[PDB]
Amino acid sequence: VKAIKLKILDMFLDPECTKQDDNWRKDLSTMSRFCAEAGNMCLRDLYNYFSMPKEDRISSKDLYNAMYHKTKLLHPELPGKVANQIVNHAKDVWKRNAKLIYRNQISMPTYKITTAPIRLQNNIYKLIKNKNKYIIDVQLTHRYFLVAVRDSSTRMIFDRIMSYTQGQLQIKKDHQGKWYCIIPYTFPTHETVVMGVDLGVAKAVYWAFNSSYKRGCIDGGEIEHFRKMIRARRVSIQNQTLSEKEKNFRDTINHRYANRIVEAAIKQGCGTIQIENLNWPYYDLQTKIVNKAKEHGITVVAINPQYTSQRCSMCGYIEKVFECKQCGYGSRTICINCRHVQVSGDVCEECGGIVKKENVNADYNAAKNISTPYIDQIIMEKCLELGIPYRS
Amino acid sequence: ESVKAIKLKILDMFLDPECTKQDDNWRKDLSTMSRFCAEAGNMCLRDLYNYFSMPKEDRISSKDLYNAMYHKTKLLHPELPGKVANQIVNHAKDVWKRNAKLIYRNQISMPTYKITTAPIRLQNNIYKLIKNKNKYIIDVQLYSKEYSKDSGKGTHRYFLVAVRDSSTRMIFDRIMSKDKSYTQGQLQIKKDHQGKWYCIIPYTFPTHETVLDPDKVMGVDLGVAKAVYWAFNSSYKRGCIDGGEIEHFRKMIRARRVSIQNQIKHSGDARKGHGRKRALKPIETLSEKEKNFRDTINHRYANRIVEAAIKQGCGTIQIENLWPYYDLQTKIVNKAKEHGITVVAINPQYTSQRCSMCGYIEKTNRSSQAVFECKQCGYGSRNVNADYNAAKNISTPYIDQIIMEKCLELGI
DNA sequence: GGCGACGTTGGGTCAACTGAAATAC
DNA sequence: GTATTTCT
RNA sequence: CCAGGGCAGUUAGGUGCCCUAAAAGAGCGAAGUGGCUAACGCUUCUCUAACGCUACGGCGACCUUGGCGAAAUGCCAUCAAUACCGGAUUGAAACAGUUGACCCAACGUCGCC
Ligand SMILES: [Zn+2]
Ligand SMILES: [Zn+2]
Ligand SMILES: [Zn+2]
Repeated sequence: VKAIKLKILDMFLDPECTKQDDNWRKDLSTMSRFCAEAGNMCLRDLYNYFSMPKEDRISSKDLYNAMYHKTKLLHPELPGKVANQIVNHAKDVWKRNAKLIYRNQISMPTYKITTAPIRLQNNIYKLIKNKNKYIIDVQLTHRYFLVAVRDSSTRMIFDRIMSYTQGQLQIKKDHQGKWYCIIPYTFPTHETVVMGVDLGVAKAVYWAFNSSYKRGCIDGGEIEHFRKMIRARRVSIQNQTLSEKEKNFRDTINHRYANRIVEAAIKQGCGTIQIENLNWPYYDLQTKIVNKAKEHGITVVAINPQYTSQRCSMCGYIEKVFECKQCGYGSRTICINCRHVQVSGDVCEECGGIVKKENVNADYNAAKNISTPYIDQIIMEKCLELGIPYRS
Repeated sequence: ESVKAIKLKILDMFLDPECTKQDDNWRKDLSTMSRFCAEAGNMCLRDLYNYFSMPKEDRISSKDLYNAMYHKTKLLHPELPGKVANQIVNHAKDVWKRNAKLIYRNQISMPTYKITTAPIRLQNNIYKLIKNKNKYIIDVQLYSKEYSKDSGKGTHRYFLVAVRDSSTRMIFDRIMSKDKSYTQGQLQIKKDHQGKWYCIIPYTFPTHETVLDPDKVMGVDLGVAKAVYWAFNSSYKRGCIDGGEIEHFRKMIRARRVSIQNQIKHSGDARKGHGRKRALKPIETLSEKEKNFRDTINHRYANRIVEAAIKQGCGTIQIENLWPYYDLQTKIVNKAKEHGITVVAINPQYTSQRCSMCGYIEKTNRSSQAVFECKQCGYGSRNVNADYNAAKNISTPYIDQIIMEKCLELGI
């Protein structure tokens, strides 16, 4: 369900990342091929068992023991934990695909090298952190493999799992031979009760969170297509109901957007709505978002839509894709893991993570500025200093 | 000998030779038949996998395996006639023999026929192309005799295909009678993403006996932005064609698909609560717009490449070894095969760097891509395009050997 | 926006096939 | 002749 | 900036007519993810809109042209469009198609910065 892919660098016999295990890629490839072959063999055994009549068949526990014995005999190099995980995963995939098998919607499920991971239980994998290096401590004595995190979110998740409950660790491969270390995790469930929303012309709404980098844009292809359809049909009628249909669509499209905004607010734990204030019935949308957010107890606050798109989110600079000249927010390239600006390059010097060019849209910047708590005070303390007048 | 296909859309299905009586639910009948064919192919592939995965000592003869697979295909779906059954088994065996080595190496997930829009395969013996008045009818045998006895409807289903093109009419009437006559092939009933059904007739036809000199060879250069440029080795004449909206159509189709897909997050209560197909129903129209625009553009480019060789008598076409470049190359090698023009594949390594006139190798020519000027001989100094230079370079026969010989002496 | 899991669809490559004799009804 | 099981 | 579709054999662009709040509404069911239930980018899913004539069976339904081409530079005539002013500009087609496999990309839900 919830898992993170971690790029691998090398394999070390010791946990200090000093002595590298030579030819570890070939050993891991042979291990994955053995895992795939054993999984295919035990899936064929499952198909043979379930294809036979139920009365003339062995018990389920006997079948699992026989599959485990066959997996151990066919590839003795596979350790017991990995073989048991292969057997369990084959049993699960057969449980999920037996109806497709016997309705012949799919052929025999098999594990290619890409989709056949070295499945390992959580009781044998330990996530340790050592300075910038991240080390997995699986027991295949116990091998320690370098893990290169490439995002700030993946670092926080990895640290939380090290100190979230780990799932069934998977080690897949790719076309180029790159091994991916995918660590599933589980979390306690706990529902929660500040954000903002910008508004353009055809971009519809955009929202950002005050404390989280979560983004979401309502790509108003629906609204644009509806407007084009109404205009074209009106032109055709003139050349040769529409107004009422357009009015009712505008009356119901705010309910869809208000529902989406309320769902996004409830998700990720947000309990306050600081939305903007007023070709389209924006007052209807404001009323709908005020009424629909009150069902969950989220207060809606209306703020002036002045100097919100022009303001920079990072530094607060005001000037007449958005890129303020003070810090170069739009044009800068930053590492995800460290958020330190670099001139160029897709690899960070401080972290070695992914460096992504900032795709800061104007709508998202306006939404994040609107999401700032106490926008009136922070805009009176800035616009008045720069001499730019605003209506209050 | 060459082979092409005649894809004819099905207007309606009938149970009479005169098409007086039609099946009121013929579309769902075709969908059921295609699903049954896909299921039979899946079970045949599963049987092949369980057979070849077992040790050879614990195996029945492969002939007995084929017989057992055919019998299980005929008994699991009694509606499938014998010809459809053996065609399905043959196609499953072909897929297995093409993927067997990688299956043994466990580098391939076991092949699975997609139930949606699955093809229905029929041997050439049963289905007969007939022409009753202006109606074009295919006497497809899609029902077994047991199903005919059980239901009361005849084994033969008359598919009223749409043959409204002059060339399509000519090929239909050429394959209708054997008397240069066309030979029928494995009929295929396959559905498009929209929901239309096609009866595809792959016909084997004799290679055209056009007198083309094999000495004259024409090279084909595939650039990055410049689509294709061709030149002749024996004649200074040449030609070229580039892509107008070559990637713009793909970009706009993908942008529209992304915009429509993102709308489900704020769509109505129906798309969000009636399955994935109900959610991708608006996307279904965009299922093959750019995929089929790939074929339309590549057909046009390959047609001009083969026509240029035919007009100038060039009996050979050179193609560099790799936008779908390989799809264009395949269309070229299949359209030229119709006209009897052999295609030779060569390595395009250092082809652009080598001068088309003197054959010398250079490294500074990589920077200048708008035009080609050879510093040593001065062929372009005394204007020659870089694409034209590469085309003329690859026009001459045995270019890989020349590149290997020249690179060893100098230029690596 | 991205880092991913699951899933699907939607673009590519790439390679082969695109029956016939015999046989029961 | 027609459809089916088989063989390549 | 005059959108998406349906028919016109396929595709792409038009085109002749029609439909559109299909970027839309609903129903059976449990093959799966979720908590025996049905929330789900839940389903072998299905229904939901579309050319003219018909004597209700069926019929018909258009264009992407021909050459010169030491070359995406264009020219000659011919067609269609222009929200440009009878001219100018723009575009001017071919059809080999199914399969499976692999790759990449995109998107839906979910977890998180
Ligand atoms: Zn700034
Ligand atoms: Zn960094
Ligand atoms: Zn030269």
